[PDB]
Amino acid sequence: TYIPMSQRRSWADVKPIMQDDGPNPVVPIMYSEEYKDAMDYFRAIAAKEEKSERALELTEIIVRMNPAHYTVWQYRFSLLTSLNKSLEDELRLMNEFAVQNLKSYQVWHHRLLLLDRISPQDPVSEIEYIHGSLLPDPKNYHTWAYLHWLYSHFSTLGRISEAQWGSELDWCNEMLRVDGRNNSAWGWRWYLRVSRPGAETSSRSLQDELIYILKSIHLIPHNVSAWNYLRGFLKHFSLPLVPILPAILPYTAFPMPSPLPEDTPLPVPLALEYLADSFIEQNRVDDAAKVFEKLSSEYDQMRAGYWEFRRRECA
Amino acid sequence: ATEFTPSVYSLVSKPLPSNSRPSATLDEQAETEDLISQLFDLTADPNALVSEHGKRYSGLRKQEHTQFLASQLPGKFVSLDASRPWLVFWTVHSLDLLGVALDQGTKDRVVSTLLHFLSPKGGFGGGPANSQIPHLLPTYASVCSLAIAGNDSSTGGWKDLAAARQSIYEFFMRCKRPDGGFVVCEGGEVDVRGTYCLLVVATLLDIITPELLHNVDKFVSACQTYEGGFACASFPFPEPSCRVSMAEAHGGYTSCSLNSHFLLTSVPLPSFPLSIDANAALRWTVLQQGEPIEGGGFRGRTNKLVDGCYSWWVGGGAPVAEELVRREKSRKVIPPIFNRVALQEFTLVAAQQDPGSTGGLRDKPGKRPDQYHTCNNLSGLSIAQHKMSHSPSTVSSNRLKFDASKGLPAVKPVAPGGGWKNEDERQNARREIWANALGWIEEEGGEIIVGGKDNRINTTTPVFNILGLRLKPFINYFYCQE
Ligand SMILES: Cc1ccccc1CN(CCN(Cc1cncn1C)c1ccc(Br)cc1)S(=O)(=O)c1cn(C)cn1
Ligand SMILES: CC(C)=CCC/C(C)=C/CC/C(C)=C/CONC(=O)CP(=O)(O)O
Ligand SMILES: O=S(=O)(O)C[C@H](O)CNC1CCCCC1
Ligand SMILES: O=S(=O)(O)C[C@H](O)CNC1CCCCC1
Ligand SMILES: O=S(=O)(O)C[C@H](O)CNC1CCCCC1
Ligand SMILES: [Zn+2]
Repeated sequence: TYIPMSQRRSWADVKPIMQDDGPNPVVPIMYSEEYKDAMDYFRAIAAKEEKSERALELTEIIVRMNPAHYTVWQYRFSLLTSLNKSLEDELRLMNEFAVQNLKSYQVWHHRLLLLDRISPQDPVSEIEYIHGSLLPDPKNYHTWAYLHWLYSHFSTLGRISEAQWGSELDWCNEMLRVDGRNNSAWGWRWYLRVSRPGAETSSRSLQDELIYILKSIHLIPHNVSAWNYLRGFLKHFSLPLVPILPAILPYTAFPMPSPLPEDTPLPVPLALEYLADSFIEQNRVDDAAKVFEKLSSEYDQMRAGYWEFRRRECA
Repeated sequence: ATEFTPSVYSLVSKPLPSNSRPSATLDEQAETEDLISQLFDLTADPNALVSEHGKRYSGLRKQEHTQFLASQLPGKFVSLDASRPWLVFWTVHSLDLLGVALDQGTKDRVVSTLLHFLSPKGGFGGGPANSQIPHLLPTYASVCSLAIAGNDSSTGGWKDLAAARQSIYEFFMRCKRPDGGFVVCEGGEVDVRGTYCLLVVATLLDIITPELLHNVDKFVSACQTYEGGFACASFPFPEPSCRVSMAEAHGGYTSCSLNSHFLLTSVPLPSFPLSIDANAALRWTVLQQGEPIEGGGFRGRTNKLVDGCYSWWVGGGAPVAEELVRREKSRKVIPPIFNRVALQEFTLVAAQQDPGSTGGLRDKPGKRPDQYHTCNNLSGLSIAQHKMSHSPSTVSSNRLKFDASKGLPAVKPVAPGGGWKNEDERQNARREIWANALGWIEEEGGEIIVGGKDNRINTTTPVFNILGLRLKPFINYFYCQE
């Protein structure tokens, strides 16, 4: 059976403090005895601002029961730094948390704080940890955001080598090979190739990028991720749509389309969007209007209103 | 009204094509397509007079949803122990949308509960102030909940909020980072949800200052991705030499970014707020509306799945994106911008719990309903049912009636020159901010109530997400305009 904390010798000097949401609170939660007891003693610990091993243990007890308790996580990090605890041990514990299914805004943020404070000369092993944690959960938003932070933070300190950037791109290419519809990995490619301050932009660089984008579209013509990336790419580098049009035209009816792969019904609405936009680039507003009208009335009827708006813009 | 908003039942339902390249994404998508189309196939077309025999009736089951919200919470809710103000908000806002009044006694319990979450040093936490530190997100949720359930009397909580203005402001300033980001709490994550929640509260309580807002526009603007939506945060490279978005465009962060940016457009600072690409944001928004096979619900990001909560996060950002696009087109120099009919159909047919059960609304078929999806489905439904515009002539009318001689005490800035330069500037700011906060209108004749008028819920306000009838007297109280 559970032993209450009022009965533990290690906690005898502490007077627990009850939760104070007044009388008759709304949205009350039915708490386990274990959670109530831990929190009663946490309220006492936190009120007296005790920074101790027992307080550290208590915060672990609590966040295991409730991984989203941001106050307790905040108190846990204060304890780690006051007590000058091994932050590497704490990262291992955060790993052990992962093996036991515990996750949140808070667990990843704690990890970030740990990495920031440890400030390793080479963050490679955390990079590898992050990669491993994504394989079973490839679109985990906070994990992708954490990866962006890690590279961005450690690069500002000059700690990301060219070999490291290179292998990161290799890993990203593999993510997109396994699932070309993984928009999170397309986002990461964008950081690696376009937005990060150290990224290379030469005529060859733009060439290579265009080849990769076009090959991706040709592999999966209906993949919205690849189209958005194409459009993002052209816009960002002020490149005309027209010279690439031959590679897109067959989807409306440098690497060119395959006979098209099976299960590729035409037209691809985003190919038509590309065609309409290219007409606008050419000042051919009536031709663009016509394409928008077809998008509206026939080929992408869910957005009938938006495509009509685009049509009216022309006329 | 509906020429450019076709019913899902009038369109051909086709799976997302494979292009002969299978992937994990496509497998989940196909499975979701099957689930939703199957429920649509079992359900009578809400638009039909001959309400079909043997098929499920899609009418909004308001009483079931009310019963769901009424009902102490079980042990499983410990995962939301640091989000109790959200539980209050999802409940009281849904009840407002559903047209159900709380009695004064219950409203008083709501107010008293929330005030127990307020720390003397500033801000609301996710629970009692003796237990939890202040956090930007429950500060938004508690503030809005007080707008819904509170009043100007001595027991109505508004008076307590007014007295708390300086400490709340000081909490907001403690959260502030030099790059324009805010931590959500002491030692907490920096993201645009915090920015959104802070700007809503600062707007409502008359605690906006120049020092509060410095760089905040820049942080938000750099959240915009190549897809046109917004990520959780931007990273400042060393104020900064450059800022870079830190993840994908997501409906949650796009809603928060558009709303934040929108709130900043009424602040009379020079060259502020830094622009966003409004066209790209509108494009991203409309592109997230699902196909007929997935019921016309919104997904939250490219190549993931439709989900009822995005009716609010993405659908509710549409009028904001639309207004920003409209302004950009005026500064250079009408059909619905999303399928308002289909979104309602998703809500009625797919997002409601199956009839005669617990009630509540949900992410998608196969998911348990919950308070969050109830609130966000209904909030999005409201945006689809009612054409919301931000009206320049309404804003002008507001300017004309504003009384600058009335107001609560000015906030004392953290840094000596962190306030408005003078009293003319401060009053002009108060006027603009208040006048624009009250600029959202429901367009006469813009109403589309799929399935008949018994499905009608009340009109929520874009950006804020409380009813206009709550927003007006609440913000009037803090600006002494009543
Ligand atoms: C705003 C607030 C307030 C309290 C808690 C969380 C939040 C915001 N979270 C919403 C989490 N959510 C799950 C959900 C919704 N739609 C699809 N899903 C999967 C949920 C579901 C049901 C109830 Br009832 C409450 C929340 S979250 O940022 O998206 C988040 C953080 N993390 C780690 C993962 N997601
Ligand atoms: C307090 C506020 C306004 C929060 C924003 C609301 C939302 C919806 C935030 C998004 C949080 C997020 C990106 C969570 C990631 O985990 N969620 C998912 O993966 C669900 P999906 O598959 O739709 O991305
Ligand atoms: O939320 S709703 O679905 O509108 C309300 C419920 O269906 C209640 N239906 C009652 C059953 C017994 C006879 C009287 C009606
Ligand atoms: O006087 S204030 O600082 O505004 C409010 C009190 O300090 C509340 N402190 C809590 C103690 C227990 C853990 C969560 C914080
Ligand atoms: O006001 S109108 O739109 O013309 C028509 C009503 O709202 C129809 N509501 C139904 C009535 C019978 C029970 C199921 C609801
Ligand atoms: Zn959801």
